Amino acid sequence: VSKPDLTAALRDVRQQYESVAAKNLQEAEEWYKSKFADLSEAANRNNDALRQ
Amino acid sequence: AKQESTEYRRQVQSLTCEVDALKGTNESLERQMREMEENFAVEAANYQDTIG
Repeated sequence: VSKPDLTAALRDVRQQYESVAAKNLQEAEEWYKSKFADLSEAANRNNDALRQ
Repeated sequence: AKQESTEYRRQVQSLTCEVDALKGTNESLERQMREMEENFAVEAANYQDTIG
């Protein structure tokens, strides 16, 4: 208690929260990319259904 | 002139069968221009998997 030291461990719990929050946004970004592949290859499939 | 009239009538009737069998094959070229648009639907499908 001559210097608080624990205030570092409480910032590392905060840096874990900010890291996990950033990776949860990248999980959503890859799910939006999955939906962009669905929509883009559906638009290619509609251009091929027009040839068919 | 009746043997001659029987000849040129048969040759003209055979040519009439040409001119209407050619048109039903001109209506077939209007399908080969769709087998073109289907080969372009395969270009658009390989371009859909490209873009995706």
